[PDB]
Amino acid sequence: RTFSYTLEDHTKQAFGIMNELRLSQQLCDVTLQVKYQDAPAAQFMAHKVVLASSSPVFKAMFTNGLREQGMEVVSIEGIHPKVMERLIEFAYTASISMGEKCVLHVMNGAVMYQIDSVVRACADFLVQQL
Repeated sequence: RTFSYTLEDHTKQAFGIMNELRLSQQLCDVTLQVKYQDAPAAQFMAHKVVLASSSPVFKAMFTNGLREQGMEVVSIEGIHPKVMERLIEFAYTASISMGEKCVLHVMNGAVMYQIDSVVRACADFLVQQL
C-alpha cells in the first residue's frame, strides 16, 4: 500500500520565511533601483524566483537561459517607489494595503507587472467608489 501527506499551511509558512530572508537581505540576487520623476531614488533587494512566481514580466526578465553570477541590478522606470514596495510585499505575503488615493497608482504598477489578482482587486474597488 502507498501513502500520501499534504501540509495545507506549508506554502503560507514558507512564504513567511522567504519574507524574513528578504527583510534580513539574505540569499537575495536582485536589487531593483527605482527612480521615478523627481522622487528620491530607492532600492529593494529580492529573490528572482519569488518575483517570477508572482509576475510574468519579472519571470521573462530573469529567465534568459544564461543567468548572471549572483547580484543583478535592475533599473526600474515610471513606477513610484512606494508602489513597487507594495507589489514586492504582495509577492512575498499575498496581501496589499493602500490609502483610498494610491489605488490607481497601484493598479498602474500591477498592470505593468501583470500581477493579475491585484489588477482585478483594484478594479473592483474603483468601481465600488461609484
